Amino acid sequence: MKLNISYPVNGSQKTFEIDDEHRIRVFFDKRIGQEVDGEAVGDEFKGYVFKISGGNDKQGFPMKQGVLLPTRIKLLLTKNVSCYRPRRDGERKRKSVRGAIVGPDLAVLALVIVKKGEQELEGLTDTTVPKRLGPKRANNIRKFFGLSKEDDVRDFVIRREVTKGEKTYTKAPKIQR
Amino acid sequence: SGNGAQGTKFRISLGLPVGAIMNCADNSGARNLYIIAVKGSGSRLNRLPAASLGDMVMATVKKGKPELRKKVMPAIVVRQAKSWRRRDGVFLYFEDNAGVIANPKGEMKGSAITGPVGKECADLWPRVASNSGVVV
Amino acid sequence: MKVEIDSFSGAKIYPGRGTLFVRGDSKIFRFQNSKSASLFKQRKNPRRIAWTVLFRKHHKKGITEEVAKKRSRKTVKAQRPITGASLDLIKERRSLKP
Amino acid sequence: KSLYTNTSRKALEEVSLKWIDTASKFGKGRFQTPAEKHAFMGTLKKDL
Amino acid sequence: AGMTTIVRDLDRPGSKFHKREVVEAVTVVDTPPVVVVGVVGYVETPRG
RNA sequence: GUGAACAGCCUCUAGUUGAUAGAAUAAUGUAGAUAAGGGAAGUCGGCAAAAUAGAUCCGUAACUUCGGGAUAAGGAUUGGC
RNA sequence: GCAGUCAAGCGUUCAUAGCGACAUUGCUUUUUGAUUCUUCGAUGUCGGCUCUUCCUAUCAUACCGAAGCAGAAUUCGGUAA
RNA sequence: GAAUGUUACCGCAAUAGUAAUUGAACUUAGUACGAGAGGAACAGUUCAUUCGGAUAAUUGGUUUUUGCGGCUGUCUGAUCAGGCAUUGCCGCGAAGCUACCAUCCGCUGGAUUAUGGCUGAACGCCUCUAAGUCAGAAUCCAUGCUAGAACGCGGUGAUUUC
RNA sequence: UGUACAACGGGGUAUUGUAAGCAGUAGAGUAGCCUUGUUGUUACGAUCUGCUGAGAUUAAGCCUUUGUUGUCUGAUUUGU
Ligand SMILES: COC(=O)C[C@](O)(CCCC(C)(C)O)C(=O)O[C@@H]1C(OC)=C[C@]23CCCN2CCc2cc4c(cc2[C@H]13)OCO4
Ligand SMILES: [Mg+2]
Ligand SMILES: [Mg+2]
Ligand SMILES: [Mg+2]
Ligand SMILES: [Mg+2]
Ligand SMILES: [Mg+2]
Ligand SMILES: [Mg+2]
Ligand SMILES: [Mg+2]
Ligand SMILES: [Mg+2]
Ligand SMILES: [Mg+2]
Ligand SMILES: [Mg+2]
Ligand SMILES: [Mg+2]
Ligand SMILES: [Mg+2]
Ligand SMILES: [Mg+2]
Ligand SMILES: [Mg+2]
Ligand SMILES: [Mg+2]
Ligand SMILES: [Mg+2]
Ligand SMILES: [Mg+2]
Ligand SMILES: [Mg+2]
Ligand SMILES: [Mg+2]
Ligand SMILES: [Mg+2]
Ligand SMILES: [Mg+2]
Ligand SMILES: [Mg+2]
Ligand SMILES: [Mg+2]
Ligand SMILES: [Mg+2]
Ligand SMILES: [Mg+2]
Ligand SMILES: [Mg+2]
Ligand SMILES: [Mg+2]
Ligand SMILES: [Mg+2]
Ligand SMILES: [Mg+2]
Ligand SMILES: [Mg+2]
Ligand SMILES: [Mg+2]
Ligand SMILES: [Mg+2]
Ligand SMILES: [Mg+2]
Ligand SMILES: [Mg+2]
Ligand SMILES: [Mg+2]
Ligand SMILES: [Mg+2]
Ligand SMILES: [Mg+2]
Ligand SMILES: [Mg+2]
Ligand SMILES: [Mg+2]
Ligand SMILES: [Mg+2]
Ligand SMILES: [Mg+2]
Ligand SMILES: [Mg+2]
Ligand SMILES: [Mg+2]
Ligand SMILES: [Mg+2]
Ligand SMILES: [Mg+2]
Ligand SMILES: [Mg+2]
Ligand SMILES: [Mg+2]
Ligand SMILES: [Mg+2]
Ligand SMILES: [Mg+2]
Ligand SMILES: [Mg+2]
Ligand SMILES: [Mg+2]
Ligand SMILES: [Mg+2]
Ligand SMILES: [Mg+2]
Ligand SMILES: [Mg+2]
Ligand SMILES: [Mg+2]
Ligand SMILES: [Mg+2]
Ligand SMILES: [Mg+2]
Ligand SMILES: [Mg+2]
Repeated sequence: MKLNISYPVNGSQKTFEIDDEHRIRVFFDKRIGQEVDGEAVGDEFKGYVFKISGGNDKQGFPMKQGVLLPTRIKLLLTKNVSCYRPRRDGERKRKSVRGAIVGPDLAVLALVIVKKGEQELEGLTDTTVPKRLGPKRANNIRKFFGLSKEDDVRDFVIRREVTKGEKTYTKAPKIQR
Repeated sequence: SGNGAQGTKFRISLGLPVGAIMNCADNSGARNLYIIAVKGSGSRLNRLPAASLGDMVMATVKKGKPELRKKVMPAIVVRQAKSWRRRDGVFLYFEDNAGVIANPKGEMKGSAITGPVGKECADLWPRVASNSGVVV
Repeated sequence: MKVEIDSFSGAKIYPGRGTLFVRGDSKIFRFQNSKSASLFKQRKNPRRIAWTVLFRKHHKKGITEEVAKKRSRKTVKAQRPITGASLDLIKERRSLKP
Repeated sequence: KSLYTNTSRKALEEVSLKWIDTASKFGKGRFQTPAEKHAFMGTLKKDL
Repeated sequence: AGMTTIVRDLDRPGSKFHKREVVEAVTVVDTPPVVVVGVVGYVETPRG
C-alpha cells in the first residue's frame, strides 16, 4: 500500500510505496494514533517513529479517528466532524466511513513523524518548506517575537516582497485588535 | 442452471427438494414459489430432486397475483438457509429460502430483488446481478 | 487470510471455523462455534453472559494496565518563518527583548 | 511412490501453504499457541 | 498421527478460485527415519 | 404436601425389597428418545409419530329445531420477592 | 408379437434413400387360446416395496457404415447388454 | 481351526472377484456449410451428475460425560450438600460414532469387433482377401485393486537336556 | 529391574459460566427497643456486587510427567 508521510517540523511530505505484506504487517491491528517503530518497515526508516493519522481504503473512503473496527460502516455525520462538509445549516448526511483500524484493504496509510531515525530521508528531513502566512492580529505578532505591550508592532509585522516585472513591491497584513 | 447460465457452479449443499416453498423475492406479483423440479439434475430410485443457490427450478406461484397463479414457470434460487460450504472454507446460511421468477434465458420478470442475494447466484446470472442490493 | 471475531462473544475465528449467519436485513453475524450461535438464536444478550468480551468490557474486567500511563510525545521548535518575506531577516529581527 | 506420471495440472501444481491450523483438537479450539492464549486472556488466578 | 486444516492460495488458471485462498484438510503421518537391516534378492521363474 | 382433586409425582404409618445369577455391550430386534435443510414429495390411506393442552383475560363465522354450533377460529398473560 | 423373400406400387423424376400391395416362408413364448400330463392326506393367488442376477428384438452412452446426409437436426443399418 | 518336525518373520501368486459413469459451460466460433434463416466438431480448460472406496481438520446430527449450569414437586429441622420423579424437565456440552448435511481419492499398456484400408492373385483387366497385412470401439486380456489355495509354494530366524 | 509398567498426584488440553465462605453505602422494602435521631441503632429482605473467567469435571478409546506408592518366574504344551 502507499504511505503518505509528513515531517510536521519542516512542513515536508512525500509518499512511499511498499509491496511486502511482512513489512506492511506491522501496521495491522494498529489504530489511528498508535505509534510504530521504524526498522520493521524499512532499513531506511530505522528508529524513525511513526504516528498513524489516517488514510483511505481502496474505493477511497476515509478513516475516522476512534471508530475502532477494521471495516466500513455508515455513520450519521454533522457539522464539525471528520469526513463530511455540511451543505446547509443543520444538515446531516449518512455516509460510508472506513474504520480507524489498519487493514490490508487500505489504499494508503497517512503517517506523521515523531522521532527522527538514524538516517535522513530524501524529500523529508533534507528539505524544509516555509510557513505561508505570518502573525496578523496584534498580540500574535507580540508573541511570535515576544515583545511586551511596549515595542509597538507596526514595524514587526511580516513583509512579503513581490515583483511587477520592473516594479518590486511590498505588502504587509492589516493588524487587528 | 443450463441456458443463460454463464459460468460454472461449484457444488453447493442442496437445500430445496421438490415441494419446498420459497419466498418470492422480486416485485413481479408473486408471494411464494413452489418447486416442482430442478433443472439439470439426475436420477436415482427414490431420490428427490433438490435445488440450491443459483439453481433454476421449475415452479408454480401459490400465493400471489392471479395472473401468476395456476401455471408453471422458471425461477432462480437466490437465498438458501440450509448451510453450505464455500471453497474459502466458510459454512454459511441465509434466514429464508428465496428465488425469483425468470425465463429460460435466465432473465427476470421483475425489476428488483428484495433482500440479500447469494454470490454464487450473482455470479451465475447477470440479470440477477443487475437487480441486486446486498450480495452475500 | 483474515481472522474474524465472534459477533456474539468476540472470540477470534481462525479460518474455516464456526459458521456464518446472513440475517434478513443483510447484517452478517459470525460465530466461532455452536455455543455463541445458540445463545444468539436464543436472543441472549452478550452483555449479560459472563464469559463474553462484550460482557467483560462492560463490567470492566481484568483491563488493569490499559488504564496505566505511557510515554509518547516530542520536542521540536524549528522556525520556517513566512513565504516570500526573507526568512533570513526574521530571526535577526527576532532577537526579542522581554 | 506413484505408479504413473500424472500430468493432471491438479498434480504438478506446486503448493506452498500459507497457514497451518494448530489449534486444539480436543474441543472447539480457539487458540493457536499458549502465547496467543495468554495474549488474549490476560492474567489468571494461577499464573504469576 | 491425525488431521488438521491448511490455508493456501490456489493456482488453477480457469477456476473461479484462481489466486484465491482455500481451506483444505490434511493428514499427518509421523515419519522418523526407517532403518535398513537386510536385502532380499528375487528371481524370475515361469511360476512367478 | 403440590394441585380443582380419591389425578399424577414425593412422603408418614404398616408391608415389602419376592421375579436364577455372572461377564460383555456385535448384527437383527423389543420398548424409550433426538435429529440439519425440506415438509407428506412417503403410503391404498398421514399408519406411526409429532403438534395442541392448565388457568385468567380479550376475541369468536356459516348455519340452527333458538336449546346450540363454541374451549368455534384467533390472541395475550402466568416464576420469585 | 416380432422378422424375412418376390416387387406391383409410394417417394417431383426414380421399384428397393425411406417405404411397400397381392401373395408367401419363418421366428418368439411377458398375449390369449387349445390341451389336461404334474400337484386336491394343500407347492400361500393380484399389485406394490426391497434386492440380486440374467436375456436383447439397443432407448441412452463408445466407434462405425447409409440417406431423397449443405449446415444443424433427423432417419436406416453394423460391432455392441 | 486338528494334522503335514516345532515355532517366527518376510514373501510368491494359482485360481476367483474387479468399476467407474454421464452431462454442461468456456474456448474453438457466430467459424466451417449456407442466398438466407440458421449453425457444428476434434485439441485446450472449468465444473457437474450417477456410482464407488475411505475418512472425521472443519460444519452439522447424536448425549448416561448424567460434565457444568438452570427449573418444578417432594423428602433430609434449616444451611451446606443431596435423594426420589422407569435417564424428572431445560440450555450448553467435550469423546466417540456419524452425513453429497461433511472432506478426500477413483490407474494405463496391449490385443481386437464393426468398419475404412494396404499389397494382391484367383479372372493378363478388376477387386480390403483368397495367402500376407495397416488403422481401429463404453469390447476383451493385461497393468492396477481385493482374496490368498485353510491338502500350491519360496526366502529367512531361533530351535528345549534333568 | 528399565526413555519398564501400574495406582495416585502435578502440568497441559478441554466443558460449563462465575463455587462454597465472607463482605458491602447495592436492594422494592419490613419489623423491634428507646436516649424519637440534623445517616438513631440492632437486625431481617427475592435479588445484586466483590474476592472470582471462578468453582466443578477433564480418559473412562485426550496429551504429558525427574514427585509419591506399589508390581515384576503361576500354568500347559511342542522335536526333523
Ligand atoms: C383358489 O385359491 C386357493 O385354492 C388357495 C389355497 O387355499 C392356498 C392357501 C393354502 C394355505 C392354507 C396353506 O395357505 C390353495 O388351495 O392353494 C393350492 C395350494 O395350496 C398349498 C397349492 C396350489 C396348487 C399348487 C401350487 N398352488 C399355489 C397356491 C394356490 C393359489 C391359487 C390356486 C390354488 C393354489 C393351490 O388357485 C388360484 O390361486
Ligand atoms: Mg478590527
Ligand atoms: Mg414482497
Ligand atoms: Mg419409490
Ligand atoms: Mg436494472
Ligand atoms: Mg456439535
Ligand atoms: Mg446443536
Ligand atoms: Mg402382604
Ligand atoms: Mg421369570
Ligand atoms: Mg428434520
Ligand atoms: Mg411449514
Ligand atoms: Mg402422494
Ligand atoms: Mg401440501
Ligand atoms: Mg409414490
Ligand atoms: Mg383408500
Ligand atoms: Mg392411490
Ligand atoms: Mg394416529
Ligand atoms: Mg420439536
Ligand atoms: Mg352442518
Ligand atoms: Mg366448527
Ligand atoms: Mg410478575
Ligand atoms: Mg408382384
Ligand atoms: Mg432412385
Ligand atoms: Mg414409377
Ligand atoms: Mg405379447
Ligand atoms: Mg390329470
Ligand atoms: Mg392347467
Ligand atoms: Mg391341489
Ligand atoms: Mg402334497
Ligand atoms: Mg414354498
Ligand atoms: Mg450372451
Ligand atoms: Mg445383436
Ligand atoms: Mg435423390
Ligand atoms: Mg458398421
Ligand atoms: Mg450389464
Ligand atoms: Mg454376459
Ligand atoms: Mg499347526
Ligand atoms: Mg460467441
Ligand atoms: Mg441453400
Ligand atoms: Mg461433533
Ligand atoms: Mg443437573
Ligand atoms: Mg448462608
Ligand atoms: Mg424413597
Ligand atoms: Mg411410581
Ligand atoms: Mg459419496
Ligand atoms: Mg495382451
Ligand atoms: Mg489399392
Ligand atoms: Mg478387414
Ligand atoms: Mg483375412
Ligand atoms: Mg476370393
Ligand atoms: Mg472403461
Ligand atoms: Mg499401471
Ligand atoms: Mg484401480
Ligand atoms: Mg495358505
Ligand atoms: Mg510357508
Ligand atoms: Mg466473577
Ligand atoms: Mg468398547
Ligand atoms: Mg507431585
Ligand atoms: Mg500395582
